[PDB]
Amino acid sequence: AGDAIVSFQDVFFTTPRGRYDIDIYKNSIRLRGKTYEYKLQHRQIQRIVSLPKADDIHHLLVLAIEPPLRKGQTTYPFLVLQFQKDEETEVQLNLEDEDYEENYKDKLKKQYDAKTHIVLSHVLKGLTDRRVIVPGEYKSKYDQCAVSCSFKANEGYLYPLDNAFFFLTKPTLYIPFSDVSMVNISRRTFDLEVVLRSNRGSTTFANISKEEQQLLEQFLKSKNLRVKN
Repeated sequence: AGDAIVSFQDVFFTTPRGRYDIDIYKNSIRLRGKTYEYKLQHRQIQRIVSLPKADDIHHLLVLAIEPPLRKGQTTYPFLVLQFQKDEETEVQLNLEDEDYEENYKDKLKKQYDAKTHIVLSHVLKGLTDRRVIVPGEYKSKYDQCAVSCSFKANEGYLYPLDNAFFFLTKPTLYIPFSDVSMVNISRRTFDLEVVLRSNRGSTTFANISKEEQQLLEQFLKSKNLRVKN
């Protein structure tokens, strides 16, 4: 972590399961585990998503990765970083004062003191040129931004974002609304079938409580998708 611009020590990742140092450089990031290290061109980061966990304790960061990270016979297109929602870090950027000027001043702070997730967002945001995708205007029956459901056998939570479906966590799944031909409903509980464009078939999230049906319909159609049953 010598000439790191900045290092985030001992971060808990759930995909891939482990604890990593995140060392950030100008054009790449290195994740540094006890057993594995991966290097990461900033430009491999396609999306940054910042979400609360429907759990009310943690807050997630999720980075979409293309090409995907390797370890080794498995491919990870998503890294999932978990933090305590309220955990904080003070960090000074390790930049010579003048190198901070000729470049990073516009995009980064010299000194941060915020919730760990917001400091890491900001730093990645500013170097990658990405906009952090966050919870939008969706809200469930009990004012949440995710519904409990399943994808295959995997029990989880569906985040209806302003431009995408986002499922957590057993596998993580990101489906942009532009990739959606239409959404179907069908059989307590119901099924949400997300039909892809371009003959890529359809992803079904089963077991959503009927109570959330109405609010999910009004939302998706407020997003101007085609909805039926």
